[PDB]
Amino acid sequence: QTPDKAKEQHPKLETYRCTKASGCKKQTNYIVADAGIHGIRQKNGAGCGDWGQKPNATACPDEASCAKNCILSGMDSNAYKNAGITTSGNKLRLQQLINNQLVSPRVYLLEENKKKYEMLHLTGTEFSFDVEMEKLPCGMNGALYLSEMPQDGGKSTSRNSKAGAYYGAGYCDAQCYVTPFINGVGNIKGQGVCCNELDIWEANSRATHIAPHPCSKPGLYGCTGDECGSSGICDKAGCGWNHNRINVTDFYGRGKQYKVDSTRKFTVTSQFVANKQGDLIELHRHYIQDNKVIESAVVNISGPPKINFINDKYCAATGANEYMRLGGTKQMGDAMSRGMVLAMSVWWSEGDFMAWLDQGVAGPCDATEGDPKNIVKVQPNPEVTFSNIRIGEIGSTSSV
Ligand SMILES: CCC(=O)OCC(O)(O)CCO[C@@H]1O[C@H](CO)[C@@H](O)[C@H](O)[C@H]1O
Ligand SMILES: *[C@@H]1O[C@H](CO)[C@@H](O)[C@H](O)[C@H]1NC(C)=O
Repeated sequence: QTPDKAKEQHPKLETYRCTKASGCKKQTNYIVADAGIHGIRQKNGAGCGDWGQKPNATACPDEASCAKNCILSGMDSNAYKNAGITTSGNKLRLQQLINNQLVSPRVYLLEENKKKYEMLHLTGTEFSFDVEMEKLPCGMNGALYLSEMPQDGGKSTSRNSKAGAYYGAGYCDAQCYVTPFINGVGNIKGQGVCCNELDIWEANSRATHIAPHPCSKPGLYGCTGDECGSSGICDKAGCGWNHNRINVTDFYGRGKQYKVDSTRKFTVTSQFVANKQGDLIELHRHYIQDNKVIESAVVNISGPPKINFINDKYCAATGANEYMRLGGTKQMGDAMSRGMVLAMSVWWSEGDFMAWLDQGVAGPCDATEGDPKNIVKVQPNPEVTFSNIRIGEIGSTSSV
């Protein structure tokens, strides 16, 4: 699409860079809503296409026409607020609903100059963040993850591509979903929009999940036919880590009965260990709450290696067959080393109700409480706050 001339006012977010030698130094970053949350429209008000499909055929018969007819609207600070997105010092608040309107934001982290996504190179390094989960019931997903999005939002791939990173274009993930726009241009051939994805955090107050999703094509790839499916170029399922699934059901939850109490603030630390050739070999996690380090628990079922972190062996032993076929942890690390965009979002699901996150072997939610119509009766205004984001050397981003 073509951005209009309204003033874009990206919420400021302070983040930190850390070294064992000198501590953590503050720096200024900016937050951007997804291109589609800005509002993409024809001049008569019709949309330029729904999620899951090619762009409207009459506004977008080809790429040049799509860019002419599909206008993206600038977002001022009120627009951000009404989109459920606000910041304060090092905090980012994401709200699911504003005045009974579903807003379910998804945002990206911008460098200080605002023209580029702050690309993160996490293989060999550590990432820490604090989070407040109290207001997310069964069926919700408050998410922190990375995707291998183009830093410029797709601008250099086409003279028709105008939005860039300034307007939040170029989103991709390992689900290879068909979106109306791709690389800031109309998705004329209806290709699935793919890229390597690192799900650091996917959660509600009842269950948490971690999942690397490697893909066999580097950067953002437009898939067709069998490329987009279950035997395709991307690992849809991911290689998952959920305490409930490895039978440690008292690790994470609401209240004093859990080692990590989801009703009060806590720190999440992720360490991406590499070997001497610079390949990622394992993903670790620990927590800090009330000033005390809390270690992740060992696998408590038979089969998988008795460890508390992710590696290829664990993934093969827990059935992550597409993950191993597509290159496994190494392939994940290769995308992490090239650089990836940080994304933060809040959402729910009308189909499966997020059952894979928090039902049956994944957690304590029944079959229907996580339906959006029941979610709002447990918590009228589901929201999540991510803050204090610190990146850098292993051992330097958090501590007691
Ligand atoms: C490699 C990273 C990867 O695949 O990450 C992506 C995900 O795992 O979070 C998959 C879900 O993403 C969520 O999908 C729904 C549509 O289903 C959106 O409305 C939310 O904004 C979005 O964050
Ligand atoms: C596609 O755009 C055309 C033209 O403006 C409009 O007539 C049509 O109704 C649109 N389709 C949808 C589903 O909005």
